[PDB]
Amino acid sequence: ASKVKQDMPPPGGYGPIDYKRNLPRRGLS
Amino acid sequence: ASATRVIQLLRNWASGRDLQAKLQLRYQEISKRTQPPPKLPVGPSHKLSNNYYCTRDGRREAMPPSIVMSSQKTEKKAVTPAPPIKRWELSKDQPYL
Amino acid sequence: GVRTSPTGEKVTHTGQAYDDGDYRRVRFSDRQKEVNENFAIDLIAEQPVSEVGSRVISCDGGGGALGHPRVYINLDKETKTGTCGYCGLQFRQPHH
Amino acid sequence: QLIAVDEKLDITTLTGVPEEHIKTRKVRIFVPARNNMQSGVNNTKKWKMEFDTRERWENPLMGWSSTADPLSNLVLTFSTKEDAVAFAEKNGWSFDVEERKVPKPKSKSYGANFSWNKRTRVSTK
Amino acid sequence: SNLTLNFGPQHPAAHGVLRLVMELSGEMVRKCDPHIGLLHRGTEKLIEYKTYLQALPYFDRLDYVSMMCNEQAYSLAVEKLLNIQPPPRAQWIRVLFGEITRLLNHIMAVTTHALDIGAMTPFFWMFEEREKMFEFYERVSGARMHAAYIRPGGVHQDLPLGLLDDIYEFSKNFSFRIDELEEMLTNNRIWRNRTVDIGVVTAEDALNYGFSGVMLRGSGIQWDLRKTQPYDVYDQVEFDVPIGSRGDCYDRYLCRVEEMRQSLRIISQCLNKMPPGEIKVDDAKVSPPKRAEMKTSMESLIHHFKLYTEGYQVPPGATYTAIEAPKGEFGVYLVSDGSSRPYRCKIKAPGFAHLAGLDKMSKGHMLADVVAIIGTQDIVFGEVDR
Amino acid sequence: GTSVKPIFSRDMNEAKRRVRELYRAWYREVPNTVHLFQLDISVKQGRDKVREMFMKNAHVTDPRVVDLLVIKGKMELEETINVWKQRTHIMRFFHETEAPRPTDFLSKFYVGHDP
Amino acid sequence: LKKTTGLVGLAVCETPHERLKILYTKILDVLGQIPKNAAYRKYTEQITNEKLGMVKAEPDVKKLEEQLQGGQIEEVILQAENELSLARKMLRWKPWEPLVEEPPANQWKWPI
Amino acid sequence: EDNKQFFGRHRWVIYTTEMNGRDTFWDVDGSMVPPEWHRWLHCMTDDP
Amino acid sequence: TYKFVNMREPSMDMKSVTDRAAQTLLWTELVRGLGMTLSYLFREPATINYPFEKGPLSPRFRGEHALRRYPSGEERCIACKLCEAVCPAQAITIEAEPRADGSRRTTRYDIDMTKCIYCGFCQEACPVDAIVEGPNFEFSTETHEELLYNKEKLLNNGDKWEAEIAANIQADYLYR
Amino acid sequence: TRPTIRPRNDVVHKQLSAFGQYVAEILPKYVQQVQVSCFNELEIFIHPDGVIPVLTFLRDHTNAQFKSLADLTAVDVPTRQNRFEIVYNLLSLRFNSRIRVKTYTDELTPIESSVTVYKAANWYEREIWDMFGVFFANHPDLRRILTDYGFEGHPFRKDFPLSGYVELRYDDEVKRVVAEPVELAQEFRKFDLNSPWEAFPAYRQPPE
Ligand code: SF4
Ligand code: SF4
Ligand SMILES: [Zn+2]
Repeated sequence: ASKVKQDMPPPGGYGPIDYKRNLPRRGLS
Repeated sequence: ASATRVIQLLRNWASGRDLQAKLQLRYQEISKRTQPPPKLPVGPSHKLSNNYYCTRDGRREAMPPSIVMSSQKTEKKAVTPAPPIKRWELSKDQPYL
Repeated sequence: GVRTSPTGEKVTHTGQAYDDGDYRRVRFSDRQKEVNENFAIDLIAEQPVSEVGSRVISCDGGGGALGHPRVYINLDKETKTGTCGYCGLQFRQPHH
Repeated sequence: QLIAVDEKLDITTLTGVPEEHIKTRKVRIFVPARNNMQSGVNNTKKWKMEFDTRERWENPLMGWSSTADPLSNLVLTFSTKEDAVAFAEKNGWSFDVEERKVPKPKSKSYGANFSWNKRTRVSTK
Repeated sequence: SNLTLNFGPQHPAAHGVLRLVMELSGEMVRKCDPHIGLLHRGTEKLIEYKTYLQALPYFDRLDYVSMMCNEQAYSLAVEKLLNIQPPPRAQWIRVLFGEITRLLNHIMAVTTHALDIGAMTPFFWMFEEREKMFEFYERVSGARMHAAYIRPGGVHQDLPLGLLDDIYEFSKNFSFRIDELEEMLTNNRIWRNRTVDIGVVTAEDALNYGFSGVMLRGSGIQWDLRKTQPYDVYDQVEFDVPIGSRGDCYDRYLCRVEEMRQSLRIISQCLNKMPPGEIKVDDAKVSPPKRAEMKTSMESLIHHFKLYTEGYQVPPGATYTAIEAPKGEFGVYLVSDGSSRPYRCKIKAPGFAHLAGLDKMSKGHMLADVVAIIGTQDIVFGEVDR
Repeated sequence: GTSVKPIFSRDMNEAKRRVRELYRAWYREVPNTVHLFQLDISVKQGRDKVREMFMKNAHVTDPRVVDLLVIKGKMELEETINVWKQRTHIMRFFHETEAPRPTDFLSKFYVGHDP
Repeated sequence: LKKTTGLVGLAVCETPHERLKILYTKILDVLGQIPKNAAYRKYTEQITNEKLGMVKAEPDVKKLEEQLQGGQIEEVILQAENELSLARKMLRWKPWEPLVEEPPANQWKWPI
Repeated sequence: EDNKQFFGRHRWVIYTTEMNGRDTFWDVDGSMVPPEWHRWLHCMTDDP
Repeated sequence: TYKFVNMREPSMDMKSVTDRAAQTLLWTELVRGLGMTLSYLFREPATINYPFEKGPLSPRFRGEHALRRYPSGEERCIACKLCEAVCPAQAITIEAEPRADGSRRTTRYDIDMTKCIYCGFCQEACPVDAIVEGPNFEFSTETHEELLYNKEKLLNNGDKWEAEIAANIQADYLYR
Repeated sequence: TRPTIRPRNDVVHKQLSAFGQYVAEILPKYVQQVQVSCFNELEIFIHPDGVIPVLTFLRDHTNAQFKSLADLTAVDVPTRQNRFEIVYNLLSLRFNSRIRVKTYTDELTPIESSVTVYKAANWYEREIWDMFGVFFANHPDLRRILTDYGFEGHPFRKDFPLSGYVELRYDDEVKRVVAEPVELAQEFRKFDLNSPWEAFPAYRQPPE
């Protein structure tokens, strides 16, 4: 009597993924 | 990863970001190449009773197209193919790049 | 069960060997002829016949889902043995 | 505007078929026979056009089946024999037509299996 | 007399077997005449001699950078003609791999465009990411690119037991690679000089010429098939649609980069929302049964035999099914005569119309600008010629 | 009657006029073709081949079929003039690597089964 | 007032109400030359009259755009010009006449 | 193996200098790996 | 739901103008790009030492074809011809007859490897797991004829690769 | 009927039926038939002479606005007297809809080129001419697009053989690529797959 085992996301959820553009200022005046 | 910390500092300064935080080479956080066996759930038609195929036969419910206005055979308000599309909204997340 | 033809060419499990006057043998000169040495007809002929105490036996080739489709073999004829049509294994009832 | 062309339809010079495969070919227009290994009749509904069988030989390497006939696989399906004939005529192929063969209506009677004096009575069932 | 020049097929900038016959006054392009057909393989006739399952690997090889997206379009057409429904887990897998495929295609397009322009470096940075996604393809189907995973009933096999974790690990680093690409290109004055105001097309012209996808969105037209005519589970995911302002090569580049970011967003959602269940339609007259059932049950063996020799029959009828492929609207006009072989299969590829408009988009431009325009149209000649 | 719609010509006279015009254009083009493609044929051979291709279709009596034949010949001429064609395409008309296939009964009987 | 219509090649319209009124009047004038029993005439007249009434009743451009459901009044102007051109073409074509020809009996029969 | 290397460089083979009959001091190729070590080397499994 | 990619206006204050003038005259963004390439110079390259180091693969990997046996040494193939029927490239040629012991076996089993598209449909179609796509991919030949496989070549491939093929099947058959 | 059967949409079916009736009433001169498929796909069969009017009306009408042509192709049905079936697929962005317009022709009858109505058709009509041999009248630059230079015949036609009539090879005596009659080492093997038992009763034809 084995239970169903299948590739699923972990309980709760996966860690948030960054997608927004990240271009720092990085300079003098 | 594995490198000198001064080279890491130079890399971070040149790129402008902390490179070590998001390394592009997969060192050890990926899944093992050997896994336990799966079990895989059966479908909804795997019932032992009340499963006659004639009640779940999608191919046999297709019919020839419905004929409108064969040529060989009131105000009457005008009509369109479908209602006009609603205008889109401007991305409350980030409207301008 | 390999064996050579009178021309020195190995005869395959299929039994095909080029004839003496066949020019096509030229394709093997300065090269070799591919022949598989494990003859299946001979290897299956070495397996011992399984004795089972029932009229009807079942065979799936071993390994469950890794074998062949499961079939049922009648074992009423005592002059012969029941042979699987998939695997070639033989079955019989305890006789004499 | 209409010009009232008077001649029979003929499109051979536009199809691009080499003349060898226009003049020396014979097509067969027929309703295929039912496969005797089965009882279904769904493959005996439409007319077929197929070309004459040409030479097949043995490949010196591997012994495969070689052909030089480009129309050895072409089969055309038609609703009626008239359509098939018109297609063959306008394409310039000599054709042989065979009338459709249908099974004749048979008088079946289960009770005849148990005839009082007839030869039809079954010796087994 | 204008100089007449052969651009390709054996040209690096050609992006395949294209014979661009060009009329030039000095380096100014007076006329563009794209000669195609150097990769016409007669795919549609071949598809006519195959069964519906045998014709599927052709859609892998139509557009060889968006394989599963091509498979999904064909599968949707056949499923619509069969009047069946893929299971929910299969649809989530399809959308996830469609977004991964969109990432693959956009990487290829942007980096090959930059390589034509002259910026050779970002190609090497992004092709390692492409390699990792090829690994994802391979784990699921056994093939790096021509997977043939998406089938008219769902998907062929369930995901292996640790694939989601690796897809997550890849997806949480990709945004930095996009950022490095944008550092290389977005604000470079040389790149902007090579891309701003080059190949400008108006909204009206883009609509009339038959353009789709980015070639519309760079000109301000608000149209994305995933939003307007959603398929699979695209109505259950959230994403923005990038829109341009000027209709030039520069605006199309920004749209593709932002599209890459939105695909990361959709992938994140698909990873967190994958449901359990079976992967193909529980209907053994369309989808093959499992091998254990095929080796134990008489009906399963009969249906396996018949589905792999003759194939399923599709009820008569014709459909036009379109998807938002990474290169634009990708469509199939599929005609079934009732048997197990398609009667007709016409393939609609966006690159056909885009290349037919290349001559319009190159008026008043030089040779290098024409190279940039070919790059910005995102052309793969497998889908153009078929 | 027969209720057909024309392409360009209403009777065989206009179709013949178009045929003559296309023949003139091919005749003028042949020497330039021999020069540009660096063909090893003479201009006489090229004009003879043009005449042979025209005479292949001399039996046509339908003005629409003649109009389509002229359209195809004009397509081929445009193709030749613009150098879309290569030397291999031009030389495909002469079948220089094809062994002559016999036409009499006995040789056909000797070689094989095809008529 | 408004800058950047947002569609490439579509200029911002100053005085769009006057343009719309002129275009709709021209459309009705052209429709007046079509036979009254033709369906094209009555349908186009009905929709044009509704649009003209909406334009006359709403002095505000954004509120008028929301009423018209036509997407950014410059596009409404373009569509009005398209309809006027089509009206002239239909006047020349006369598609309200009886069907020109009847197709062969098995022409649209499928399968085969 | 060296598990501290990134994936791809964490397993390797130093080939033999003398295969069936030929000298392989310089001439090596991937086809010399036998199937079991082929399965381990291409990371199809974790178990040697 | 949409966003704009190029609808931003630049500030016109004196500080912003001077910053843009410095960007124009002193080439700041070009130095940014140089910094990015310099950063990549000091990273570890993603190159692998082939043939010593290999690319990762999967048990589902499709490679060179092989014909398998039962543990008794009897061939698994029974000449059902499902692989020949399903093959989209028509790469499989099969001829069969009753064996001397009455067994249903093949006398010809060819795969034209230059026709094959390596789709794996044949191993799905095979009902006895007789034809497989094994893990091998390094079988380039010097002539075209060496890639026209007959039954002897495929049986030899099976004999040569069985140890890995069985281990690959054991790891994947529960997903099939 | 729930899990494995594709769901229906009656609202879209009704809207498409009403719009098909609309189109038929507006253009009786050309519209021969209107159909709504079971999966909501509107089809309008017309007369060839109405190719240009219909499309123009469909792309220009305020209530139509199908300003985009998805694709244009042809289907060969040899049993019909008019062999070729010309199919136009149109998309309306304003109303988020699709429409299919179909007409017919044979080998010797031209169809009006619709480049004026839609610029996209140019290459589509060239492709139809190349693959099927359907001439388009008043076409800007009509010539082969897909096939090889000097290629004879039209490949997409049902009668044309799958492997054609000629092949290519390099010949050293003439030092160039030559075209010769096709010879095949292995003939394509024709399969007969059609089952002798009927699959779909809903499509059964009368027994004539
Ligand atoms: S892998 Fe595909 S193409 Fe190759 S033999 Fe098997 S079925 Fe045929
Ligand atoms: S390999 Fe498998 S599918 Fe092919 S003939 Fe043999 S048993 Fe049948
Ligand atoms: Zn057995």
